[PDB]
Amino acid sequence: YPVYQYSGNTSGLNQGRLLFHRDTTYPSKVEAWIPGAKRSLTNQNAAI
Amino acid sequence: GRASQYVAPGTVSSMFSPAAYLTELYREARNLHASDSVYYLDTRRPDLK
Repeated sequence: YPVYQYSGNTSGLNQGRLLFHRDTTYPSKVEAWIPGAKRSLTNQNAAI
Repeated sequence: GRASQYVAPGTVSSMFSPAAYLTELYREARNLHASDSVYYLDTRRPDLK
């Protein structure tokens, strides 16, 4: 269940963050592929 | 990861299994007699430990 937060707008961030909720309770590297940008954001061993 | 690992009843790995019961009985029963006694649990049954 993703949300993208932009840097600034009263909270400085390095560029911004892709926030997400996950219900998987197993550790895993979460990957968000953006096919039209050919970019992918990740988080290794993302939190429960 | 223990809290992510739940098991069915009937497995030896369950905290409520007879194995858990056995573990607790051993854990406590073994201290009922001195280690140098003929009545010591690990002397009586070395195969238990």
